[PDB]
Amino acid sequence: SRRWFHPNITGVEAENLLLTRGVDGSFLARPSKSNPGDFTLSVRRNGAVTHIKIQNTGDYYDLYGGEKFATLAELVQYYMEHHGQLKENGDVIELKYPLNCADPTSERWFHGHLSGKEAEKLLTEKGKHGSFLVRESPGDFVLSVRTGSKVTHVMIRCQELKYDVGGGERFDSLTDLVEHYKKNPMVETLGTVLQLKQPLNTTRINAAEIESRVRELSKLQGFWEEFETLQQQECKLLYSRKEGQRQENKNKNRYKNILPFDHTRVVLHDGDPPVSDYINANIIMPEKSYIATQGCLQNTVNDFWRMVFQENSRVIVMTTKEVERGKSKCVKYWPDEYALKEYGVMRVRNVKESAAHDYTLRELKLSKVGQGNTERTVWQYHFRTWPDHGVPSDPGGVLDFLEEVHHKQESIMDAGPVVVHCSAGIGRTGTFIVIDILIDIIREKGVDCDIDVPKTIQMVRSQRSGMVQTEAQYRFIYMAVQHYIETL
Ligand SMILES: COc1cccc(-c2nnc3n(Cc4ccc(C(=O)N5CCC[C@H]5C(=O)O)cc4Cl)c(=O)c4ccccc4n23)c1O
Repeated sequence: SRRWFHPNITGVEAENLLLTRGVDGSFLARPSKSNPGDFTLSVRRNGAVTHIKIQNTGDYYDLYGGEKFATLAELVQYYMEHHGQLKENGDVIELKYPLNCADPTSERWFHGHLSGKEAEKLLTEKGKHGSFLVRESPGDFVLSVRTGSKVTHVMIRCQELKYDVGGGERFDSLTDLVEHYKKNPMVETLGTVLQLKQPLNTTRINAAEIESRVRELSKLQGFWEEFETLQQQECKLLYSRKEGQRQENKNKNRYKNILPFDHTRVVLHDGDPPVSDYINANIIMPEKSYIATQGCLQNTVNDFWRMVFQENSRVIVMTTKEVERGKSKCVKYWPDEYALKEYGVMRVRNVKESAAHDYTLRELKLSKVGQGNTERTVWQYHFRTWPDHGVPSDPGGVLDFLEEVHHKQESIMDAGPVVVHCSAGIGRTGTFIVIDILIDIIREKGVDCDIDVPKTIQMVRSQRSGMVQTEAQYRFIYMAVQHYIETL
């Protein structure tokens, strides 16, 4: 589980939680209050609490004295499985016991302040057999289910810090109660089974009414509460990343612990006749395809081109500068303008470069060496103006770029997936892919369609780890879709 994350606690509350209710090896994670956008990993080690900083400017989670990761669940799973890796002075910190949160705020089914009539309305319009929710009653709670068709309300009593349905077991949290009756459903006298199948959808909005949702999420924030509910669903996305762990593939990853899922990785068949099949790249299939990948390493430039050629990709979206903050984000994998270069068995020519305000377009020609008939044009769209930290203050530039990328891809008959990359290939990459997926819904289906932003992100996140990194990018995605519909 992801119960070790406590969204609404202070460093003091965290210290007292570990020192009174935990042991040596106990830990929890929490958002930082001192600098929002950041996280803190509080660990109990020899009767004392250590608070460790986790940073995310949009590319990955960067734990002080540790490594860079795609999700907090990936970070926690790693350090709990691989010991001696986390260090203070250099003292080996061990994560042994997650100290669980009882706060139901980040749960999909928790609604807090809500009326039984409004809960009945939502379950009537947006609900199906098994749809349920938990809301505040006088210090008590209410479980409202849909069965068909009807709505049943079950009182949840709060007696001396424990929860019950009026008999049987007394739970230490609403989640323990909810989970219990999910596995062991309450049966009504006349045989009705109160099936807790799925939480009620609170995120799907009609495209045309996005402005109303943006306003509502901008009220004390709602964006933060919505994002942290999506974040909580990331414990379901811990798929294997075994291939990316192989000795032979270690130097093929830009970040040691940010790996591609095995079930979606782009497998390379070109094959020089040992382990010629790996690239830190994943296929992104909506519900037009993409490949989400990292910025090239000097040793992966060749694999990059074997992939572009294999997949029949005709468009590349680069969302980083080669160098940001004095650090190399992506090596130059393309030739200089008018030059011709050989990258292993692959040959590329930079025919022409066009510089627009927010980006450069490079017309590339790709072919396999010794076969002239294999030649195809690859359009490289390189976004140059993304801030080193955070998101652009206005989404127009990104929307204009994405519009051009869209129409180029659309004009090319039988073009393979769109290649999208930044540094790690999870934050800016995930942001551009998600904006593009949602704005494609409003392209085909028009302003009258239904859009569900965290449903889309979760779907993309099961395909590559940590796709869309921060709450800032998440807000940017809302702001981008809203600007598209406004200019429609
Ligand atoms: C259906 O579920 C799944 C089924 C099968 C595999 C996985 C799976 N895939 N990745 C991981 N990781 C990430 C990871 C692991 C190792 C290294 C690594 O470099 N190695 C290798 C040499 C030294 C060692 C080391 O660094 O100590 C780096 C990373 Cl990021 C974990 O932690 C992990 C921990 C508990 C269980 C599965 C894990 N799991 C899985 O999720």
